[PDB]
Amino acid sequence: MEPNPNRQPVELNRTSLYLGLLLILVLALLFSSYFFN
Amino acid sequence: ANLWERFCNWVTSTDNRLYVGWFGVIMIPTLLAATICFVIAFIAAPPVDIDGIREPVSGSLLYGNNIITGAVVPSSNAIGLHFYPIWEAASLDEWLYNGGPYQLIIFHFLLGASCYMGRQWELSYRLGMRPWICVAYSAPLASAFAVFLIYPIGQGSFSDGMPLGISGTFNFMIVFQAEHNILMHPFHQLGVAGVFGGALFCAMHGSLVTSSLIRETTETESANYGYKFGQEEETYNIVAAHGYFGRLIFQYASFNNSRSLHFFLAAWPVVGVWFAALGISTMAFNLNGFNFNHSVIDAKGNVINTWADIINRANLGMEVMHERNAHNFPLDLA
Amino acid sequence: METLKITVYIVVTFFVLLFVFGFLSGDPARNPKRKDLE
Amino acid sequence: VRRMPAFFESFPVILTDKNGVVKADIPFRRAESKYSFEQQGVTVSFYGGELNGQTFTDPPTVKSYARKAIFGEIFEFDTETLNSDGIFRTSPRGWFTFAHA
Amino acid sequence: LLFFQGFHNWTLNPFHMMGVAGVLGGALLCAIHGATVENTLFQDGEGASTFRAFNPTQAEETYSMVTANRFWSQIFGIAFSNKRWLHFFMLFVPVTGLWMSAIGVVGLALNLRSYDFISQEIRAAEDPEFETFYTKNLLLNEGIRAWMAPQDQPHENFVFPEEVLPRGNAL
Amino acid sequence: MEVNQLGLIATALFVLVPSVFLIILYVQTESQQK
Amino acid sequence: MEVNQLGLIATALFVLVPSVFLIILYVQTESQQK
Amino acid sequence: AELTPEVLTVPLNSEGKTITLTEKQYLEGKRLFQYACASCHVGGITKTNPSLDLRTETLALATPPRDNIEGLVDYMKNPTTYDGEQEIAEVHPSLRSADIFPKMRNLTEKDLVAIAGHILVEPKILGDKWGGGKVYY
Amino acid sequence: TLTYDDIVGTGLANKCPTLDDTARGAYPIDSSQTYRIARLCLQPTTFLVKEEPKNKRQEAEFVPTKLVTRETTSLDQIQGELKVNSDGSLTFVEEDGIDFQPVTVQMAGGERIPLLFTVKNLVASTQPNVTSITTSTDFKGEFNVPSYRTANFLDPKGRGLASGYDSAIALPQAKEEELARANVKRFSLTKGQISLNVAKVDGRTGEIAGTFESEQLSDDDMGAHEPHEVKIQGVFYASIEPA
Amino acid sequence: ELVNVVDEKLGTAYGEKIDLNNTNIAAFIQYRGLYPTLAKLIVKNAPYESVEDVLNIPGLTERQKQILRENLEHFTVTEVETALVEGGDRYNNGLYK
Amino acid sequence: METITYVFIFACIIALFFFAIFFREPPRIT
Amino acid sequence: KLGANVGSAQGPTGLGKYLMRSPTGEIIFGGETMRFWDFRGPWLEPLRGPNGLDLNKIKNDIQPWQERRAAEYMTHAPLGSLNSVGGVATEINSVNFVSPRSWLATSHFVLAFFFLVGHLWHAGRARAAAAGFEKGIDRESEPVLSMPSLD
Ligand code: CLA
Ligand code: CLA
Ligand code: CLA
Ligand SMILES: CCCCCCCCCCCCCCCC(=O)OC[C@H](CO[C@@H]1O[C@H](CS(=O)(=O)O)[C@@H](O)[C@H](O)[C@H]1O)OC(=O)CCCCCCCCCCCCCCC
Ligand SMILES: CCCCCCCCCCCCCCCC(=O)OC[C@H](COP(=O)(O)OC[C@@H](O)CO)OC(=O)CCCCCCCCCCCCCCC
Ligand SMILES: CCCCCCCCCCCCCCCC(=O)OC[C@H](COP(=O)(O)OC[C@@H](O)CO)OC(=O)CCCCCCCCCCCCCCC
Ligand SMILES: CCCCCCCCCCCCCCCC(=O)OC[C@H](COP(=O)(O)OC[C@@H](O)CO)OC(=O)CCCCCCCCCCCCCCC
Ligand code: HEM
Ligand SMILES: CCCCCCCCCCCCO[C@@H]1O[C@H](CO)[C@@H](O[C@H]2O[C@H](CO)[C@@H](O)[C@H](O)[C@H]2O)[C@H](O)[C@H]1O
Ligand SMILES: CCCCCCCCCCCCO[C@@H]1O[C@H](CO)[C@@H](O[C@H]2O[C@H](CO)[C@@H](O)[C@H](O)[C@H]2O)[C@H](O)[C@H]1O
Ligand SMILES: CCCCCCCS[C@@H]1O[C@H](CO)[C@@H](O)[C@H](O)[C@H]1O
Ligand SMILES: CCCCCCCS[C@@H]1O[C@H](CO)[C@@H](O)[C@H](O)[C@H]1O
Ligand code: OEY
Ligand SMILES: [Ca+2]
Ligand SMILES: [Ca+2]
Ligand SMILES: [Cl-]
Ligand SMILES: [Cl-]
Ligand SMILES: [Cl-]
Ligand SMILES: [Fe+2]
Repeated sequence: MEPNPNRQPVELNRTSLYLGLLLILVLALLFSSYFFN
Repeated sequence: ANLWERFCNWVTSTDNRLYVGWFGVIMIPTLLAATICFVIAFIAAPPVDIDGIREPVSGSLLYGNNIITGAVVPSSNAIGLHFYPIWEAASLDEWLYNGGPYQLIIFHFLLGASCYMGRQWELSYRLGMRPWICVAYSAPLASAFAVFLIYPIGQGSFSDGMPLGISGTFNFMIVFQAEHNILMHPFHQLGVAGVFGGALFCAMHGSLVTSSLIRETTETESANYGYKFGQEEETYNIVAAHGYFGRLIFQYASFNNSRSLHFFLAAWPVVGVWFAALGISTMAFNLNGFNFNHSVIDAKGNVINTWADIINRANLGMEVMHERNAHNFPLDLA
Repeated sequence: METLKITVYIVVTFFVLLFVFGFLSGDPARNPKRKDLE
Repeated sequence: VRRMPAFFESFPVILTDKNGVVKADIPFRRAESKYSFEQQGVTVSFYGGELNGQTFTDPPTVKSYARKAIFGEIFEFDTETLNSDGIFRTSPRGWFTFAHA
Repeated sequence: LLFFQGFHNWTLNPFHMMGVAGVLGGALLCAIHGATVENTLFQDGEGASTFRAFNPTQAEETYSMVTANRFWSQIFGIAFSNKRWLHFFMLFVPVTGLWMSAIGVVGLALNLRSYDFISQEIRAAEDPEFETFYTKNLLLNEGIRAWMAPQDQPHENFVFPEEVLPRGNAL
Repeated sequence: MEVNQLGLIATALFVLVPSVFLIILYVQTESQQK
Repeated sequence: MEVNQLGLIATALFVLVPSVFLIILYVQTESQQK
Repeated sequence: AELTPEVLTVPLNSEGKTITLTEKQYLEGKRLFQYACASCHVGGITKTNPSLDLRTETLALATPPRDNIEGLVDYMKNPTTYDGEQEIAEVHPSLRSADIFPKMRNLTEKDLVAIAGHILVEPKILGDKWGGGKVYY
Repeated sequence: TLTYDDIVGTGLANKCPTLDDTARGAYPIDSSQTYRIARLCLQPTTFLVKEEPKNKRQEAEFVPTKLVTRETTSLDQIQGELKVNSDGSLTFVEEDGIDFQPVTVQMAGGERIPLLFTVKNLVASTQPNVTSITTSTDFKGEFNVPSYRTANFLDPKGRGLASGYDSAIALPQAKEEELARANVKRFSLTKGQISLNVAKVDGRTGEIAGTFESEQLSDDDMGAHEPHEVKIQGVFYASIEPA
Repeated sequence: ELVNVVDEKLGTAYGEKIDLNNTNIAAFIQYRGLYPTLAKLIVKNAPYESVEDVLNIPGLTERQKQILRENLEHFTVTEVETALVEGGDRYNNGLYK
Repeated sequence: METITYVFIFACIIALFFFAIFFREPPRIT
Repeated sequence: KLGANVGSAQGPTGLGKYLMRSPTGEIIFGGETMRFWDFRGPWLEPLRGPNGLDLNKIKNDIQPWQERRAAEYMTHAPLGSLNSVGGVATEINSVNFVSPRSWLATSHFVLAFFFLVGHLWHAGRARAAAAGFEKGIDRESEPVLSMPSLD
């Protein structure tokens, strides 16, 4: 099949990885008490 | 080129991602029906009176089973070998209570797999290949026929057909051993020689060819990149492989001819499994394994047990316990 | 149930007919070599 | 009471005299039973522990304690605290041996 | 074999199951590979017996990997395309199977069995209408143990009076 | 304590799914041609 | 039924951790040049 | 152990007299039992009525007593119910019903004797196995 | 005048004989002659199960159910004494026959109700002064309902009453009190009531037919749970003849 | 409260002798002259308030009355147990060898 | 939740069949 | 004979111990043999009436020869070992018997199966021989190489 010209590479730099993991982990630390109830 | 012509060209086309073919025109719908009914029954079917004694057995996930205990349960002993399609029942509820799903699934499956075999022939012919792959497949297929159709015919009921589940398969095996002593039957023994042997030779061929791959790669890449799909040259040193194997045993137990070797690889498990299938299919008519119960007697007449007699004691355990509420008379004649 | 039965019969007869007339439609010639196989 | 060997997940209840002759049991089939606790008037008396000095004569209780007797010495258990299911589990001796083999 | 069924419920053990999959899968690979090579052979001689048309020192593959790949891709949906991977996999499956079965047996040395499903037992104990193939098989096992143990384990001096032997109706 | 029994799987997936999303994006970014 | 209460999280992590390991490896492979 | 004269010695009648069988007698008895009886009586039980067996104590409590040679020979000529009340030649193999049970047709007095001897000697050898059924296999 | 081969597989074997619309006469009863029922047949057409409400003070209704055990439900070849009592009434005393059928019906939502549909040991009498059996005649009486399973029956863990384990062996160290009701099998024996309403009489042949309604308890799984109340409605056939 | 009535009956004379009111008919093979004729008559005309009531079965021969008298000592009677007499179990109780 | 787990895993396996067949890396001849 | 009323004897499951109904109503033998109610034979057919087995004929009309024959057949069931030990697999040595029906059925199943295999063998081979590739694929004209890629 002919290649799609709309494709683009995706990026996540290391700082974004760290920020994202902080957000996820802290949101988890916050919400877990409520999930356990 | 009218519509029928184009249709035939498409059905028999060598360009479809999955070959359809005329065998496929039967295979596809029957296999779809069998699969769909199977998944639904395995998930949600209510319990089934397998032995026709109003003692329903639960097979589905929603009714208390896991993957290991679950089964689609064989149809009721009260039905026997009677044809029980949905439309013979007064309702779907009746149909389910009596194990109708089992009959629908195994009949569609047997038809479908038969056509699958046919289809292997068919595509081999469209591609200019030699024809006998399908003959290799006749061995597992014959086995399926043995446990789903022939044994029920021999014993007079689909309720004795192998259940469509893991633990159900074990149940089938144990009861089979109780009633036919299949371990002492030479056809089952040949079957074992076939699958043990198949496994052995599988590992053997695999490891020898692997062991004589010609060096085409470095240490930091997979040896497999050393072979390119469609390449004309053989990817390993069959002379080296042969040399190894001949020194391991002696020079002449080894196959230097790859065609004979590969034929042997096909023939050993296919024939072994053919005999396994024939084992089940003849024990279907109660020609059972060897019976050496009390075969050794001393000078007075005391029985001197052999391992055959211990096997007999285990078989007795199985016999007396199986289908504990189903027998009213002293002999289990089917 | 009567409707289900008739339906399944029609379906089955259909596919079986496809099979039989299909294999009757010059099938020996549908191979990549010799076709004059009659 | 005949003791349960390790091999057996379940074991019958059979009582013999000192010489090993069968004197009582719990029958599976009742119709031709000769050794039932009721027929043989089996009683159980306790010495030591919580039931010291006590004797039981009603067949259900005698049978219950016999059932326990196939496990060796008989103990009172708290099964509610951990919601215990009544099914034997191995010790760290077992688990260690397994992992390391 | 029968002992391991009756006492260990060995068929229920996922390690035995992996063993079975490796062995039967091995036999399957042996058969299917053999047949495939024998049915995608190049015509390399005039004989109707095709075995003579092979030479050990030949450089050429004796069968068509390309035709084999098309065939299995169209029949089964997927196919080998790498011969080296094919043969390594043929090593890998039965070898891995046997190794798993060995692990299970090591468990059985300690009676560390896959004997029961506790949920099944709790339900069945409370509910005399609940039946599955699993509980049916346990009844078979109980039969095996009772009827086979006196002669099979003579050193135990088992005496099981007739009345304690587990038996279904009539049999 | 009589906590909610789904709490554990809830917290575990809540952490793991998006974290894994990020790790996948990061690793495939690193491996792109420098 | 009275199933083991850790069966769910055990099964979930059994699937997810190695599946995710593989997805990471695969995607960073595709994103490499050539 | 061996098949001694003492093992081969069995009651001849209700009055206490014994007969001592030859090894040949015992073996022919086994063979005739297999030929004409084992289809129902294998191992000393009775497949078409398991309540009645071929144990010696059972035969002894039969009417008339069947726990001796003459009693058994008589049975094989004119079988009765356990209580002696009904002649059952019509549904049980005997010289009397050899027209409908043809495997009895060429049986001689000596043959009946030898069979009777097998039935009395066999439990002396096998013990509880004789008439014991599968429990004792 | 049908044969077995006319009948086999049709479903007709589970149906009771019928009488024409012409059979509306009267069968004379001679007080001096002795009588018997040579054949009583009962063909259930409907199985109703009384619901079990939650508030226990609401009127409970009998609801329709789906038969799931096929055409295996009818009682037949039942025979017995037909007594002529002091007051002119008749009394049928059941003596023998295929006088029971296990039946499983299914309730809306899936619940299955097994029952032992039966008229075992039926005794049933008419009104007084039945000089001739007519379409105004009826029979009311009672019968026995023994346990749906008999004593040898083993549950899926091998427990039973006259046989089987007496304990939950898969739970060797569980407490037994909470399992008593499942471990200790019990044999039910209760009563059922039935009315036979004569709709048709052939006075020449002494044949009668009509409708019945019977009430009885269902399976209780040998004391593991409470039975349900069941109401069975159908048709009956009977051949009266002087013994 | 919950009691297995069969086990319970094993602690009565039903576990010591032939109960004319409950025991399965095969038991009558234990003593000379009782099976099948008298066994049938006895099981058919049960239950009995006492063992000697067995002597009053209609149609008994004088010889049969004698034999019965010889065996009264091996007999007992207890209350009819539904679980032992339903299902035609006195004639066939599911036990063979 | 056990049933949901079993069925989930199964469903994923079928999905995988779909991708492994129709979205396989195409074999190419050199 | 012992006094049982076999029409009314409830078996342990709730079905009749001796007699029950087929799924379409006919009166048939109970126990496992419920599967075999389609059986017909000259020794049993006199006991049969319009609705199946007839309770009255059973009570009154069973002849000695019928009992004989039923007993003979019950004890010559087609079950037996390969070394001709008669009966079920757990039976002890004593009877030398395997039914002719077992010998004939098994032998001809094996023969029929292998002949199905022979059919596939010679059918496929005849197709490939008539088409010209039974000896293999021609290297210089390999059909798959002139077909478009599947993907
Ligand atoms: C390939 C298509 C196909 C085939 C071959 C079958 C086959 C079957 N179906 Mg299935 N089914 C299918 C698709 C198919 N099905 C589809 C798409 C659906 C969804 C609607 C179903 C839904 C379904 C249900 C709900 C049931 C079945 C059942 C059955 C079984 C009974 C069929 C029957 O009684 O017809 C009989 C047909 C006739 C009497 C007329 C046939 C006319 C032709 C000309 C006769 C030729 C036949 C002869 C042998 C020659 C063969 C050719 C040979 C030379 C190669 C049979 C196994 C039943 C079952 O499983 O019972 C257990 C059942 O209950 N099917
Ligand atoms: C579908 C059917 C099936 C299949 C395919 C299997 C497969 C297997 N079973 Mg299982 N089994 C089954 C059903 C099945 N089983 C059932 C229903 C039960 C009842 C519960 C069992 C009970 C059972 C037990 C008790 C055991 C197995 C074991 C095995 C494994 C044995 C592998 C082997 O080759 O050992 C063969 C032996 C070897 C490979 C050792 C080396 C042998 C040397 C090299 C031989 C040298 C020979 C030498 C030249 C001498 C020859 C002389 C000549 C005269 C003979 C294999 C995975 C075994 C296992 O799990 O082991 C870990 C095992 O112990 N099974
Ligand atoms: C239809 C074929 C057939 C059948 C059903 C029978 C049946 C019987 N024969 Mg007869 N017989 C046959 C053919 C047959 N025979 C042949 C071909 C011969 C010449 C050898 C004989 C000569 C013969 C004699 C001398 C005697 C019998 C006897 C018997 C009886 C006992 C059988 C026995 O114990 O075997 C034992 C079981 C075996 C030997 C099993 C053999 C397993 C085979 C080899 C498997 C083969 C499968 C397949 C063909 C292999 C294909 C290979 C594959 C790679 C393609 C039985 C009634 C006996 C009897 O009782 O007579 C009164 C007896 O004394 N037969
Ligand atoms: C509750 C019950 C509900 C069930 C409902 C199920 C009905 C589904 C009908 C949906 C119709 C569309 C689906 C097509 C998808 C597809 O496969 O196309 C894939 C290709 C592409 O089509 C090719 O496509 C080409 C172009 S195009 O892409 O179509 O435009 C075209 O030129 C060419 O002819 C064509 O072959 O089609 C083919 O290769 C030929 C047909 C293959 C048929 C496969 C059936 C498999 C049966 C398996 C049975 C066992 C199942 C269990 C196994 C887990
Ligand atoms: C049911 C189906 C479930 C599907 C699961 C889907 C999961 C997806 C989860 C996405 C998470 C996104 C994380 C992106 C994280 C991230 O990439 O940030 C950095 C990013 C920088 O973007 P740039 O434009 O610089 O792009 C650089 C690229 O490398 C990014 O791809 O900014 C944003 O993404 C915008 C949102 C910022 C939000 C950041 C907040 C961080 C603050 C810390 C808070 C915690 C501490 C508080 C203490 C009080
Ligand atoms: C003839 C006996 C039938 C059973 C064995 C048949 C061997 C082939 C069956 C396996 C098929 C596998 C899938 C097809 C695999 C495949 O495609 O094979 C192909 C292979 C080679 O084919 P060719 O075309 O070169 O030769 C076959 C014909 O074309 C004739 O030249 O076939 C053979 O070698 C046939 C040889 C049979 C000669 C007789 C064999 C005797 C075997 C004896 C076994 C007895 C064992 C008893 C128990 C111990
Ligand atoms: C009518 C159509 C019938 C087809 C039905 C569906 C077929 C499904 C076939 C498997 C698809 C998934 C393949 C994944 C894996 C995959 O994509 O294979 C791809 C792989 C391609 O091999 P190549 O030689 O091209 O790969 C070489 C190099 O790429 C390796 O580095 O094929 C194999 O390795 C064959 C051996 C595995 C064969 C495994 C078969 C498994 C059967 C099912 C087992 C699970 C059953 C669970 C039941 C709940
Ligand atoms: C073979 C010739 C043969 C002999 C010998 C034999 C003996 C026998 C005896 C001694 C009895 C009485 C047992 C006792 O008193 O305890 C007896 C009873 C029965 N048998 Fe028999 N028998 C021989 C052959 C056969 C055969 C072939 C059958 C099967 C058809 C058969 C069956 C029976 C039956 C039934 C009884 C019990 C009869 C009754 O009391 O009603 N026998 N046998
Ligand atoms: C038991 C029933 C007995 C009934 C009597 C027997 C009569 C049998 C008659 C069979 C008729 C077969 O008729 C057959 O039809 C198909 C479809 O058009 C033809 O097929 C032909 O046309 C199609 C469509 O253009 C082409 O794709 C094909 O290549 C070509 O061969 C066959 O060449 C023809 O021979
Ligand atoms: C259970 C929860 C799990 C969550 C899973 C989430 C899945 C996320 C999938 C992300 C897909 C990544 O998509 C991937 O992008 C890279 C670039 O970024 C592409 O890579 C492409 O670009 C790069 C850079 O120009 C080139 O070097 C490369 O040769 C080219 O193919 C891959 O071809 C594509 O596969
Ligand atoms: C009639 C019942 C008599 C009571 C005696 C029972 C045996 S002892 C009993 O065993 C239980 C395990 O089964 C323990 O949980 C419990 O602590 C203990 O009291
Ligand atoms: C795609 C849906 C197919 C699955 C349908 C399952 C059967 S339907 C199911 O049946 C149960 C028992 O009768 C009822 O309890 C339940 O309420 C009902 O939903
Ligand atoms: O083995 Mn045993 O034998 Ca063939 O039937 Mn008789 O009991 Mn039952 O129906 Mn499944 O199972
Ligand atoms: Ca608890
Ligand atoms: Ca009226
Ligand atoms: Cl079972
Ligand atoms: Cl039976
Ligand atoms: Cl005894
Ligand atoms: Fe190879």
